Amino acid sequence: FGEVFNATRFASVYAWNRKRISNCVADYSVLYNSASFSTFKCYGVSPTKLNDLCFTNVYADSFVIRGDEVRQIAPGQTGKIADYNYKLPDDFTGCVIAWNSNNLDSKVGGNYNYLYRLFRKSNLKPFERDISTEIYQAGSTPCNGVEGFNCYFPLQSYGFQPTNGVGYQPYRVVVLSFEVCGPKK
Amino acid sequence: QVQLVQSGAEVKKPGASVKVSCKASGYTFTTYAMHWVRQAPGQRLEWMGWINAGNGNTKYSQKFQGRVTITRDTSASTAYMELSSLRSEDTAVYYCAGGGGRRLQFDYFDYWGQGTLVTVSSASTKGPSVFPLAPSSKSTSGGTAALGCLVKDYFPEPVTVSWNSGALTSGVHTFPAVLQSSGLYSLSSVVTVPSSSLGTQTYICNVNHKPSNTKVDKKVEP
Amino acid sequence: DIQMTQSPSTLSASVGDRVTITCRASQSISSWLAWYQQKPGKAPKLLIYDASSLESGVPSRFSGSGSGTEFTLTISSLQPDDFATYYCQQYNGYPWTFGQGTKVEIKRTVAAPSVFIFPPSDEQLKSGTASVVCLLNNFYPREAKVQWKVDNALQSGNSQESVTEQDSKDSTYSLSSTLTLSKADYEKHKVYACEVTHQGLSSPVTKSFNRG
Repeated sequence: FGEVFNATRFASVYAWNRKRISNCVADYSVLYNSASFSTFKCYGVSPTKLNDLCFTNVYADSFVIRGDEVRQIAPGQTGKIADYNYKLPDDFTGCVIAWNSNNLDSKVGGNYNYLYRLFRKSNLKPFERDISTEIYQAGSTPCNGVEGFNCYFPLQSYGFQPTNGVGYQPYRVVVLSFEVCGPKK
Repeated sequence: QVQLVQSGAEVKKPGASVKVSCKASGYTFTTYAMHWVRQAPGQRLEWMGWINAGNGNTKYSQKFQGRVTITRDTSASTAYMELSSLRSEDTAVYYCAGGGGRRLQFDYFDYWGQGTLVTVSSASTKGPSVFPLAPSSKSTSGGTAALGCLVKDYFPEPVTVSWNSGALTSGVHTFPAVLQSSGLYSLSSVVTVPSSSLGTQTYICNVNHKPSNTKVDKKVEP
Repeated sequence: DIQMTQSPSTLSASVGDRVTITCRASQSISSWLAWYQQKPGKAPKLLIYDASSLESGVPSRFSGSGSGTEFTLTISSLQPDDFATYYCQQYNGYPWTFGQGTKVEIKRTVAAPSVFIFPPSDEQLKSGTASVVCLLNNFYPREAKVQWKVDNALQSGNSQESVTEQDSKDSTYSLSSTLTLSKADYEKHKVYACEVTHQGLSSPVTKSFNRG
């Protein structure tokens, strides 16, 4: 868990990496008692008894968001994240784990390694990590690689400095959509 | 393999403005990471800034606030920079780097240009002063004595020096140039030979200064 | 700003050995560092980033360590390919500085220099300034102490020191001390000397001459 949880760094919401961590003892009891993650939002399943619960395959969508963009990602509620960056479908059957990671992520002056789609050309699809930062074309002036009028580069610097408040700070989030139990003996 | 190449050596004057430039060789252009750095001769590397080869972002350094600017050309996919209001301390070697390539941005230097030479001076091109360095029989050390060819008051870098046009290769010593208070460059080249064939053979230094096109040879008289 | 000092400034080694390097930060760092190699007359190599990671294309000897403040670089065996300086770089915060510089050399016996002196040539004497050369050849290690004694008096400020940089196979060091002066000085001083103290020498050694 720690490997795909609190690592040296994470990814952005435009290129979130889903890690298949399965075929092992899924100890979520240790995650619950550690309680080092502000949010646990287990939507679809129970997070307290997730250890004993035996699934077939578990994911780990790894990405960082702001403290205001940590609410955006939601099964149903759409926004700059759940409609343009990382979409969470309503069939979510896993747990969204969120915690602030300024220490090993937020670089002073804003994180430049993290960039998020502020204006994705088309609408993002459920569970999609669009990596193409095509300039948004606003009706007229086709922005096919062109910049200027009606042209808005989607990928925008994710302002993440330790001086920033919690609402603009890197929230390391690994969501484990379930589709790997405890003792079972 | 990604490669970075740039312009050549380049000699400016206080108060002027200067433009260095490098072409990139990238398998991808995925918000490429042009990122310049500086190197004062053999002392700390001090950091230049980063332009966003993706679109236009131009983040710069504090110590160079307000006088350095950078851009890039896309279809050439080269990156250029000004460097303005130059001063004597400003003399250094100038490096392109970046090229994150896999990820979108980093803050480390993984694809370096192999370097640009900028010399801020107030003097002009000048031919090299040349004198011999004749030993004496007083210091016959193991039947071997040193002997040299001094160059003084030359500009600019450098002065290729050989001995008898490549005829001698043993014990060759060519010291690096040094500043003088006059703003001029000076070098001392030396080599030691067995004293047995001192007065019986011929040794002439061959100094070569292309910026002044001068070629000077001087027999040493022991 | 982020402070960066590195210890020791220079070190010693021999082929097939381990050499430790420590990068010291004044103020706290979260594994925000890179290790670079610097050959003379060159563009830099990177081989550690992130204080741990080994980037591709490098020999497997190289290995970073440490976190927090003390940072350490490690190589198991010493190839000739390792003979260069090494720099540490932080990227915790803004304007990114570098270290001081940490070179290895090639160890051997404490060889002793050969001392030489060259008086000014005539043509220099009817230039209008006078130059006197004191030379040390094949001494080890670089570290050396050279002085000027003119008319049984020490001289300061007017002397320059230029040291070659260690040979590939000669694996030694050479040095030139130049004393420059104006003609009014030349004939009212009448005897000249350069003195060198060196670790290899049993005693400090003086060399000298007069007007021709």
